[PDB]
Amino acid sequence: FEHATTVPNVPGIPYKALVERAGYAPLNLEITVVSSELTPSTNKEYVTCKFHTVVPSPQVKCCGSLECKASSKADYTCRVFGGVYPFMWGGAQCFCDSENTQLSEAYVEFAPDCTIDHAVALKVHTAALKVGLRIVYGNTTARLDTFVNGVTPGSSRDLKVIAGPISAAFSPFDHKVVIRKGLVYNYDFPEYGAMNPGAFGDIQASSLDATDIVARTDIRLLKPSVKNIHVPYTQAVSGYEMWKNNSGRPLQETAPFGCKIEVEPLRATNCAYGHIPISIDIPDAAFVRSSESPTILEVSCTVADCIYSADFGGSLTLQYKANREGHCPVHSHSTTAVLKEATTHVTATGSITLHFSTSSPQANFIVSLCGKKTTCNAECKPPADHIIGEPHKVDQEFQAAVSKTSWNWLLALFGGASSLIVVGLIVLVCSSMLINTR
Amino acid sequence: FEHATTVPNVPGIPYKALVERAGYAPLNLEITVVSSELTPSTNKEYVTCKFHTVVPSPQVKCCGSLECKASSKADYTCRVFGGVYPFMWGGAQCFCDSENTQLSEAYVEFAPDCTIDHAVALKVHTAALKVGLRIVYGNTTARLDTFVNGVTPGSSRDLKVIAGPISAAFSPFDHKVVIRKGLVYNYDFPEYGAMNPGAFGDIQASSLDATDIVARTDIRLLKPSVKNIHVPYTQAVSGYEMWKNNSGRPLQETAPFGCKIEVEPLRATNCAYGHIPISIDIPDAAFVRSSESPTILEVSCTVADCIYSADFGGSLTLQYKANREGHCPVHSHSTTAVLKEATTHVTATGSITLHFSTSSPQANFIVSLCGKKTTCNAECKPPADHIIGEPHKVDQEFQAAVSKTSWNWLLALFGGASSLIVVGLIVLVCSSMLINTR
Ligand SMILES: *[C@@H]1O[C@H](CO)[C@@H](O)[C@H](O)[C@H]1NC(C)=O
Ligand SMILES: *[C@@H]1O[C@H](CO)[C@@H](O)[C@H](O)[C@H]1NC(C)=O
Repeated sequence: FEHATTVPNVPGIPYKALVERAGYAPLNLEITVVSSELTPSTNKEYVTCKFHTVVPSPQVKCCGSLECKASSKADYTCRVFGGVYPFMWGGAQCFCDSENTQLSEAYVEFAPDCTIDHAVALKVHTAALKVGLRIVYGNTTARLDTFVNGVTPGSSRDLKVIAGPISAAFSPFDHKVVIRKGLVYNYDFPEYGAMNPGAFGDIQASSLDATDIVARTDIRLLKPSVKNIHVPYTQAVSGYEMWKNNSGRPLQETAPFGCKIEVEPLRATNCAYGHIPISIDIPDAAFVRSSESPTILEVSCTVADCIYSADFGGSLTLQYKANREGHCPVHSHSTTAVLKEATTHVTATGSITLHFSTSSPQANFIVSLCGKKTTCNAECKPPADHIIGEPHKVDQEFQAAVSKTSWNWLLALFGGASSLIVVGLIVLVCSSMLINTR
Repeated sequence: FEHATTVPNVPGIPYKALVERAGYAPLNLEITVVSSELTPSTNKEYVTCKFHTVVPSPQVKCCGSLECKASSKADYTCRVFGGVYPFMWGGAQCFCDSENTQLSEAYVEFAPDCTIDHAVALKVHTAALKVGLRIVYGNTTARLDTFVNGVTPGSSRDLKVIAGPISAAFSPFDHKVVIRKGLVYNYDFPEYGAMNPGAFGDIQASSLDATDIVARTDIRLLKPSVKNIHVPYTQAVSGYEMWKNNSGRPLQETAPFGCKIEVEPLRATNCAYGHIPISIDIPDAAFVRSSESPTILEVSCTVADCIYSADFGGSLTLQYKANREGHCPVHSHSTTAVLKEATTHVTATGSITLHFSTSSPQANFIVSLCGKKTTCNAECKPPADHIIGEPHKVDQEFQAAVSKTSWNWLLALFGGASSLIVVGLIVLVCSSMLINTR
């Protein structure tokens, strides 16, 4: 049989339900969302890391001429200079009365440390959510893991179970992101082929070990200015360390709902938000006919004591009369309250307690023992402790915090002035007629 | 200097422009979009291809019992059968008075041909356009290739040139696509992990040579029914050949604007649609002062004959007086008409012809020889031939097909009834006063 139900997106929050079929005892169904797995689609754009300038041996043409030539190396620079003043420990490298000239050039390349200090700029889209569900029926536990989509049931025992789509779409990830040393940072990285000195991603490459590179970081050559042969180079500070210094806090400290983000899939997990509708198919053989089910008689409830606690602290008791030994389930069709155990033994005239929780102080509701129903009411008090991180609000508040006494007082407050005005008008018209008599 | 201009998205359509700077002769600028390259971002989802069922040797337990066991193989099936009737050329394989039983099982695997018959399902997004521009200035040709974005100028001579963004976004590709044997097909492939017998992508795999596979194609075992040992298997027809038979026409025959689609990048090229704004930076040294530019005097135009042809078939002539020898550019600031050659020699009293085209039959406009301007008018006739595929409408029609004679007739048609009614009212009030005299 197939049953439909909506569940909150949250871990460690079992949800209990029942299936009604004529001649079959209502079957307890427990559903647990073990964890969440939001995996988006992303594409590798480029990589960046601290670079190193190249300072190759300059070219010296003595007492003659020469011309500059470009080079395919990324961020390359070249420039000639006449009237050079070459000196070295060995002395004047060559000789002519200041006629000689020298060509200098430089370029950049990623340093060896980059191999492990690389930071990759990622473009992401189409967040996809994966949900793992564990379902208990007839004290039998089955499992499945399915994409949140409502069109691809998973495989578990060759059982087709579907979930979603989500009520709302949530994704902490933004279109542009960066990954560095296992830390993910939300930032609008410059597009590939865009070089801006003193900025993130100044050096860009298709792959870490790509021979072809493109970069621009405003390198300007300086004229020789000293005795010896030297190439003074002026360049802006590397942008990688710049972004490192003031990169801001990591996404791990900014993700809403406490998403637990992992890097190797670049995906979130254990993050709770939204609702999920699901349809569960259960084999008919799993069901049990009511003929063999225990029969109960003259059952009653009693709230020994309840507390309006965030955690599961509510208690209840039931007393029953029966004729057959065995087990029956227990349920509460009121969403405001949730039980703890689904089934229990049954004796001829036994009475058993129950643990439960509620989201309202007016503990009035209907609970079913085995197949039969029964009303049960009480009032609960706020707790002394008022800060706890354990599961809370298994059912969200439904403006039911208002008390029965509050309803009685509000009813006694509003007055029936409409009846007063109606009676006044009626007597007024009657008197008007009586005086039209004259 | 920097100049801004908008160009249509189309190949083989040179666009001519001028830059105005005081004391500098206007510099002809020719811009050509050599080709287009629309490259989107896509992710590999899975692969599919014709499969082959596995028919392994069945298990036979003689005169005893046995139990079925599942197998991790994709789309696996298993089933036992008692009271088997085993026979073979060698005869009754084993002996017991019908007590023996046999277990049969089967699964599926991609056939060797699949290695080259594989079809990959692709998910695509964020179409990105790449434009190659060739720019001629001062009879010097330079090139660049830039992403359509307006934030990443390209590198050519270390020159920064920017283009786009597009006026409108166009992409023949859809969210879901498939690629097979170099043919791209637009189809909503079933999501990974969704098996539907008798449909496209029945067999799915992360990679072509992935040991782990998932599939379901409704295999049911049949009981032994003959003398010999045999395993009758019933299964639905393979979905790959099914989609092949009625896959529909390829995208190559459906892409708007005649996009030329290539598979190895899964990208379109040579596809024309939309407008592109661009900014071109030109070095100051490229400009030439008006002092050295040839000086012209008393220039005049003459339309020898024009034809309202789709192709470049318009002709013109100019006669000029000058004092200096050299070259000057020629331009037309009227968008409705486009010239063919940008510059020409200049003599003291020479006269030269010109080839051009127009998008309106009213060939009235202003054209500039060297620096000076001049008005020039004529009328053009439709051509005898009225089907040609060569470049047409270098400038789109601007509701200027209306003729001067049509304007004269329309002006002579509309009448000044407003003046008539005003005069009638004035004389009416005058007469009313005259009669109020009595
Ligand atoms: C599940 O509950 C039924 C109900 O009495 C019981 O008969 C059965 O033995 C239980 N199964 C297990 C595994 O405890
Ligand atoms: C470009 O045109 C100018 C204008 O007269 C001329 O001086 C120059 O030689 C031309 N350049 C080439 C390469 O023809």
